[PDB]
Amino acid sequence: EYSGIIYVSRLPHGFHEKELSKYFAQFGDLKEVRLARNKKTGNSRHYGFLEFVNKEDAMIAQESMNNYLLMGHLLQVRVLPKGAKIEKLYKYKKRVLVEKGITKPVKQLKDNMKQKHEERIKKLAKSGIEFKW
Amino acid sequence: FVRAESIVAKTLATSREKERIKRVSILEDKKAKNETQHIASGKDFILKITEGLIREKTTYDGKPALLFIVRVRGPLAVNIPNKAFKILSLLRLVETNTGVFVKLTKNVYPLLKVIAPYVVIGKPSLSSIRSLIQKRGRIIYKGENEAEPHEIVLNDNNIVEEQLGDHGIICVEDIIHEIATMGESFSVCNFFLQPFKLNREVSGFGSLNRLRKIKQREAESRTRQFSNAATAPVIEVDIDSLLAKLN
Amino acid sequence: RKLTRALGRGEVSSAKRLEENRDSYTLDHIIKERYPSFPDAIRDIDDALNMLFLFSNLPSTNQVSSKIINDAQKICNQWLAYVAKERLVRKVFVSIKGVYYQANIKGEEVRWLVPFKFPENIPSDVDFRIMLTFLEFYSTLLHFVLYKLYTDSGLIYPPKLDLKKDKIISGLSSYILESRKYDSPVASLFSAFVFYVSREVPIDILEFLILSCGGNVISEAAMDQISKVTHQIVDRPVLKNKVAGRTYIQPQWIFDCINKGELVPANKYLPGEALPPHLSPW
Amino acid sequence: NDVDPIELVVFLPALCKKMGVPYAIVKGKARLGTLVNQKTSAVAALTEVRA
Amino acid sequence: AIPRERVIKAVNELIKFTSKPDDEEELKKDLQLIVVNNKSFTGTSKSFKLKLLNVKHSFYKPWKEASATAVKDFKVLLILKDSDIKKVSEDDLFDQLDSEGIKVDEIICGKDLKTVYKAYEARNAFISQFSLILADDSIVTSLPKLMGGKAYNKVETTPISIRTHANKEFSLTTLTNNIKKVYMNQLPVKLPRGTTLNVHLGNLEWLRPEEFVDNVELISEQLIKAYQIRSIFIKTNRSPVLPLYYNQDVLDELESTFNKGLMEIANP
RNA sequence: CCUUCUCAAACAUGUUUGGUAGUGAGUGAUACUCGAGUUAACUUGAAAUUGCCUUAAA
Repeated sequence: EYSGIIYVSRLPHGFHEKELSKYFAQFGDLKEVRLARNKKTGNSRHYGFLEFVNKEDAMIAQESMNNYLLMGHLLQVRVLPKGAKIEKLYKYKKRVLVEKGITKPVKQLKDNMKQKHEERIKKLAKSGIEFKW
Repeated sequence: FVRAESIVAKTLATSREKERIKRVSILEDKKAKNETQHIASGKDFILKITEGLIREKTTYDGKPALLFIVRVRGPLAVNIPNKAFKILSLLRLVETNTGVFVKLTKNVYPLLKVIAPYVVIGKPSLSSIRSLIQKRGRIIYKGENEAEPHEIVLNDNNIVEEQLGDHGIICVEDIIHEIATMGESFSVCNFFLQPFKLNREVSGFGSLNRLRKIKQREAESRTRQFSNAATAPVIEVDIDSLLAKLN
Repeated sequence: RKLTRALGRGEVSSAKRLEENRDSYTLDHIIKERYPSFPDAIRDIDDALNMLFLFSNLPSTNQVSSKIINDAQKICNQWLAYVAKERLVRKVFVSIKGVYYQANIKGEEVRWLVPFKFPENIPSDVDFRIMLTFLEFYSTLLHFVLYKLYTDSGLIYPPKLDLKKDKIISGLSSYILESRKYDSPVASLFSAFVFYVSREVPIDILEFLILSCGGNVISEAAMDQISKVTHQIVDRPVLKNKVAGRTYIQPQWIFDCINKGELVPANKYLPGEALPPHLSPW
Repeated sequence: NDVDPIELVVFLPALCKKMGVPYAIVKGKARLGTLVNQKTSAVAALTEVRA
Repeated sequence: AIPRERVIKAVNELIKFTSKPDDEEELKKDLQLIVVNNKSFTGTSKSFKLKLLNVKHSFYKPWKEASATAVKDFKVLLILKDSDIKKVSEDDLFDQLDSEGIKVDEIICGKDLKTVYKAYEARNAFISQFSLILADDSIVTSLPKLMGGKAYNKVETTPISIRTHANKEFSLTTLTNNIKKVYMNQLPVKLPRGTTLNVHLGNLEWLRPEEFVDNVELISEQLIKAYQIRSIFIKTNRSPVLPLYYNQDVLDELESTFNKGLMEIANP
């Protein structure tokens, strides 16, 4: 039938995990609040899940915010069926780049790029593309 | 109750304020190291706005200057960040309608750039300084028969003579002289004086006062500008007319 | 009511038009009804002057507004400038409450009280609406009296003020009085005298008294913003090196000379010696 | 919603539905009047809007 | 730098590879220059500013003269400040750019971007229809928030900064000179955070192979003095890479005033 | 129910340098540099079901 799990979508930019928790704790006690985010960048996928201790509170929240127009977003709220525990929604951060070490010596890597150039030459000769050297 | 629109608006405005303060902090670290190869601009700008309004964007000469700083209400739906709150608390500007004197130098300019959207910054004239001190002058003084000190007006020159006389300050006129000339014991006088509690220019909620509030908000929006540009000039307004309205 | 309707409907431009197209009441006909004679108004302006000088010294609050206080200060400065230029002061008494001045305006003795430039605390126990009503009436009456006095003397009312002098020292010196021997000896005192008033001395009191008993004043406080000196008025326990050609004195010498009418000898008034008692002229 | 006599707008929802016009019943003819600079207004319409 | 005979043979082979006998007949005849750097080009910092490489031969004039039979024809967008949008009109650009055959279809401002094209669908539809977007270097810094990140995924939709101010005032002559210079002499190139950099030389029918050879030789000669490059390749879409350069020595490069102000503003 | 870095220096109107970190989801070809970083171009309503300070106050 129905569970105490709420699926929210068409979220605005500023609606995040703590904002959803602060807004829906008014409707009722929340077991868990999760937000779908991208893995490599810290940007919302504009949907998430929440879990009320009371399924009646979840139903009240759904009939309250089902078609709420918010900052140009017509919010969508659904009550999930029995079961379907929310999982695998990690609060990712913004990842950064950093240069690691290169264990290959200079002579070996120059030889490897020369062999790669030779392989390109062989590929060009096989293809019928007459490029010199 | 709290509305989701208010929550999201506060979140977005606070995030943009934090982004602005972070960019200003990065630029100030680069300027402090003062050898960075990559920088947009490496100098300090002053945008003086006077009165139909004219704005002059000049450089900062670097010589110390006298400023009056008034704490005004900040941007709407913005939670004040820790850095701005720390600077305002060190300047004793925790609440609005409160004014202090600041000796602006090269190391004072970045703090003003950080706290720009919460303060009105001006050059006080001698008459404005004298009117401010003689009208609203308060100190925290500990009486001999008093178990705990309290805040009283700057009414007695004997208290000034017994608290700052060793530094050479005997009276309210001497305090005014040191504040105006930015001389010796400027910090001592400026912290002997409590922060100046100004009154609001428009108060009340009748129809006349609400229309005056609309006009005041229009004028303030026209004058004050929020650049959010990490190299924004420090904006200087007519603090003489502002204090004439606020005192 | 109509402005409330416009604001409630959200017609802010209409509200601005309604606020601009209104006319306030005036008290000129009431002034003429209550004072059929200019001497009667002169004999009644004492309480008006006291109230105006009181309200020109208060800070702006929720009940008392900056515009009201600035108007009161402006009319008080105009009165002081007129009295100083026409040289009409006769008696001065510096009591702990304030300075009592007595000037002869059109053959009538007018006494008023001026507080010192200190931040007096508001009792928050007084009928401020009643006092502001009295202030409105007194302001209208003193506007009428000042116009008549300036026009009788042959001056322009209201006199224009100098912006730079107002931004240096907001006193009676900022109002320059334009047009189109005096009675001995109070006005004739301090003739060809230049007083260098030191920083610690109340500049408004000393300058008004000297200029009313005409002389020149050079203020040390006014020099903060950035030869002919004869006397120097100081009040300090320890005085630095003194120029041999300048007479050093204390402010009580001015008060005693003004109340005596003659030039009280200055050997009794020195920075390092006790002063004679400041006797009341009344 | 508060139009008296009600016959002035009682046909309007059905007419809008038949013509395919989007419509909404709102509370306050005084509110619609403030919208159109009148004391009251039984109806309001958005026909052409800015980009 | 690059051998003339080598690059001539490379260009002839790439133009011969396309003409062996949807978008397959349009995208497979685009000439691309690949530059491989020893380290990251910009460094650890992402860059959205396009680098302008100045060449001998025109690039957008052939684009305009070849877009007459193209579904997406050639379009130029001009971005100007709000205070400067009222000083110029389309006639003021036509009379100054008609001699060289330069036409600007649309001029917008930041207010137009923030109001008319605020919605994502309208913004994409407006941005995608232009091939050369130029912006004032004053307002160029605010454009990542205004034009969005989808507008920066392409070289042609990435804005180009120009110097429209001479002696701290907007000058129509300086604006037109910078627009003409960008149209004729220089080309835009996206500097990446990696090592592989892509340059779109254009279409095979736009210019003669001699013009392509001269342009790529000048590009190599300028880029050598610009940065210490490692490898140079020439390709067409759906084709392998033909190397044109090989060097060794550039490889061995692999192996509190804030508290002062607080003290100044604090008494204890 | 907020509203977006709208620019600087240096040399003689020109020249050089620096300043820009993005709605999400999906389709995709192709090569390059050591599970990481880049590289042609196409779709979409602001689309979506889970990758461990308080007088802007009552």
